[PDB]
Amino acid sequence: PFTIDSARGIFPNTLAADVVPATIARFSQLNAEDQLALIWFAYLEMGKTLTIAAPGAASMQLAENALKEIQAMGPLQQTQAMCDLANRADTPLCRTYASWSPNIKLGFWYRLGELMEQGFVAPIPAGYQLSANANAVLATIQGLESGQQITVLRNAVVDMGFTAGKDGKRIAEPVVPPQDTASRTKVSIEGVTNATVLNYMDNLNANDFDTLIELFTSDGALQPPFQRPIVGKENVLRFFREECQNLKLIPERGVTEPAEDGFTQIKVTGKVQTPWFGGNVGMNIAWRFLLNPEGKIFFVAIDLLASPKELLN
Ligand SMILES: CC1=C(/C=C/C(C)=C/C=C/C(C)=C/C=C/C=C(C)/C=C/C=C(C)/C=C/C2=C(C)C(=O)CCC2(C)C)C(C)(C)CCC1=O
Repeated sequence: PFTIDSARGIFPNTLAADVVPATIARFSQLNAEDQLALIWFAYLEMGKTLTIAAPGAASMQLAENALKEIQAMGPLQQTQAMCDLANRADTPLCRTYASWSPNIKLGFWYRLGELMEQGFVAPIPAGYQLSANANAVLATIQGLESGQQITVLRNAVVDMGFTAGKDGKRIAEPVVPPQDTASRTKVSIEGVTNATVLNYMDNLNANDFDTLIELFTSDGALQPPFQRPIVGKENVLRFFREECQNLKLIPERGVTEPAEDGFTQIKVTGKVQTPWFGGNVGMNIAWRFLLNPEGKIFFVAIDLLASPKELLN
């Protein structure tokens, strides 16, 4: 019989970029000031080649009050507020931050980065030198492909703050209207004509989450890169609406195999673009589907791949 935990094992020879969670683990060991300085350095150097897209208007409005609070602080208090976030200390600011969706957290830091560059928010101390462990962490990051680099940064950002309780309030950007069916493009996948997989891709590309979720079984799950499975339609739909808007999925090739009891397992490789970087960063991605006899999604995993040589053939 199939369980979510066991389905995690399909296509086991897929080599995921586990250097990413490895690096985040090392990063999380560092002193808070080194964490902030390390990301500042990474951000400035990346900025020479890649431009981050501007945060959406709604996002900025939601982070506005927190941002102004920090801006009104004296420089030492500003540095303390940022250290609190990095240390995951329990403060009202850290609790507010923890209630934000990833995009709102990212836009928050986007704006603080501008202000630090402009000198209106306490910057990293001049001539600051990273610790021994911190220097090696940054070196690892700069050795990564851009897709892995931005994933490390995002995970660092999402990890900050303080979560008290599970059913604490959740704040996310408004859900965008699905793309009008007329202007929708359709993907083509070498080797794969499976309607569920193609509909999965096309609806996500159209931000049509209501149609997308109907592809799943009631107890079905979605496993984002380096995260635990998100289980059930309620939780998966929430994830779509809060975190999966305006993606571009560009699947390339796949393979289709039988599984136990009339199930089918399908692996697809290709690229994904995040709206934070548009076409300037193409992440190498595998999708691993487990479909039931009716073609419903019992499980789909999304893996960030170790390197372009992990793409099928
Ligand atoms: C923090 C910080 C700073 C600021 C730093 C800043 C501003 C950093 C900002 C960094 C940014 C903007 C990072 C964004 C990354 C986005 C990624 C990895 C998205 C991937 C999505 C994927 C793979 C989607 C996959 C998907 C597909 C395909 C599905 O099929 C299902 C959906 C799913 C979602 C799973 C300063 C510079 C000020 C220094 C101080 C300091 O600490």
